[PDB]
Amino acid sequence: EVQLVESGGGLIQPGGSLRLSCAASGLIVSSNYMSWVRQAPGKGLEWVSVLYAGGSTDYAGSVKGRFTISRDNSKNTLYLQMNSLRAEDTAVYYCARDAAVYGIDVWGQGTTVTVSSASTKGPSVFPLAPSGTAALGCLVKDYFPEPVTVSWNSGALTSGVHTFPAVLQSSGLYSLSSVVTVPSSSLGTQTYICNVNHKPSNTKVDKKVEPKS
Amino acid sequence: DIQMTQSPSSLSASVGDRVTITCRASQSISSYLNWYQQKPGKAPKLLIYAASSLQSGVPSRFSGSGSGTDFTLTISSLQPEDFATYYCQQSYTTPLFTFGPGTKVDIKRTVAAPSVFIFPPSDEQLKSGTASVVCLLNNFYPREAKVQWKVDNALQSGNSQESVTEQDSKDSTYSLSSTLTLSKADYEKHKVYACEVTHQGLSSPVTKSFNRGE
Amino acid sequence: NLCPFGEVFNATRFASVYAWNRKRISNCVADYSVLYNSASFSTFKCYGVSPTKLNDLCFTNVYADSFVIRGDEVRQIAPGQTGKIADYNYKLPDDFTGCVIAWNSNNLDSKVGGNYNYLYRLFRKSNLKPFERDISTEIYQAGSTPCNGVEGFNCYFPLQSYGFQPTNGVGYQPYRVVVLSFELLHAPATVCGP
Ligand SMILES: *[C@@H]1O[C@H](CO)[C@@H](O)[C@H](O)[C@H]1NC(C)=O
Repeated sequence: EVQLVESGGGLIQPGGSLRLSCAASGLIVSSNYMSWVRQAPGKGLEWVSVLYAGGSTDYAGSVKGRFTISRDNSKNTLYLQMNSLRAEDTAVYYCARDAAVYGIDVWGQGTTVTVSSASTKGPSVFPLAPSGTAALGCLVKDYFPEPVTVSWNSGALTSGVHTFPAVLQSSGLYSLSSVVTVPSSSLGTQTYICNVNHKPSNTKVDKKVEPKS
Repeated sequence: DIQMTQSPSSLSASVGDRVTITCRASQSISSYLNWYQQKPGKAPKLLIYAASSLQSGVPSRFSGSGSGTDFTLTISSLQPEDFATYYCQQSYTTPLFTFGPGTKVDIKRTVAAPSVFIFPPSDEQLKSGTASVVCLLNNFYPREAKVQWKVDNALQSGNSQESVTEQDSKDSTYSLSSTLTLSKADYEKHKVYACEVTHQGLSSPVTKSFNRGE
Repeated sequence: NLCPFGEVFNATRFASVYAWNRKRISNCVADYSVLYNSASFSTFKCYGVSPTKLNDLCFTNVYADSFVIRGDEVRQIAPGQTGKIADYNYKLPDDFTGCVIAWNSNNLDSKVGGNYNYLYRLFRKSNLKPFERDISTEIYQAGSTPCNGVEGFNCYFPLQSYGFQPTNGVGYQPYRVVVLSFELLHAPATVCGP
């Protein structure tokens, strides 16, 4: 059963702590170099800290002093204690066994770690009204945390629909917009309503989109 | 330390084409280099360890080459499950390894100029105190596009944010959304809001715009 | 009779750190002025002993261990250090009384093409005890199923090679290293300075 099953990541504010857990099977963490790798959104792979078979550990300057790699040989689990978190630590964390010259062949499924001092608020759904073809959509603005689902006419509109990935704003709140391209000869007849659903804040929002004058 | 770099940041290729990614190193790593692949929202997967050794469980079309400072993964016949990001990692200073930036391989297509649409803030978002202007670049290829914002012909700098979608499964096109954010204060003090778009498929730049009264 | 340090520093061929060489010096006179009078070395820390106050002392035995490592691993040859070399190759006791000498050998240990004669143990189950030496070339078993002499999944060959290239940075260039260990038990102290 060659697999690395991690868990323990979630949402925490700064100066906060968390313990990530890489349960192993198919190998023995105790006789293997086991690294922690993180990948910040659209950023790439960066090494975090390792732990040899002799119990020697090693970390990167950014976490040296705040993180702590360990393991419980009996349970064959590897752990990462993240204390005094910062907002530069928000990334997906991966536990891997490094086979040195043989490569990092066994990777974990990944656990996300969001570190933000932000009160989870529901998003605002402002409308984007149309001006041979017309476009339109919704501005799902200022929500936290990820994610938010969008549909149109409750699922009767899926062609020409574009729901962009979210940005992270200066306030630490997310804001994504959804657009749809429909025939401009439908503006005075077809009803276009966008369905925004933020589970974390238990918010379901519908918003008719239509022109102005 | 050791710096690792990859030849083309992005790459367009057809199914059945022979692709060639390149990876370079600060020093002579002497074949202590591994290749990985990553599809959005999944973990890395080893493909070639120790410069050219194929990893069991990986298709036979993945070739590994290079020996000193210049290295090269090669896919012989790109298939539909081969569109992903491929990074290289270094085994020279193990267990402290460094990676390359990655090379995104995507679906080659014909150049498509984007349909450009500009949305002025909704009077509903003006009550709140701030104003968000949105410019849409729709259905183009390739992904590389530039979007300049003007408020009364004053190019804006620290108040815009972009977002690109994934390659559409049907189109193989991208779509882009630049959001300019402002304040009921500022947005109320200037007339002409505009969005200049340059892109390979447009002869010259396209400028969609509007005026507050309107 | 002079202690034969010259057939340890002038050795044309040094050994891989995993199988670090050891000379045991006894019954002679040693001038530690000549070693540290010459500033041919890059690293020369003396732990628990002063080099200028070493010609007046005596020791029952002096040990000259020699090996070649990467230039940026030389910091691992100090008391209470951790890493691949200190952990799995050569360990200095916390209560160490000795000297550590090192000089860059990018002329002899880095050949045109790359030198692969120098390996280091890169896979071990646990740390060396100080002045332990491990020569095992058995297939290292990272799994809960035996390897039985063949590489593959969970089965790693434990010794790897330095790819000593002369064009590389100094941190990655071969440094020759000599670790002088001075010991004294209740027995005739025959290794005296002048
Ligand atoms: C090695 O030989 C030189 C002469 O080439 C000699 O002076 C030197 O001292 C010898 N090494 C040592 C440590 O004595």
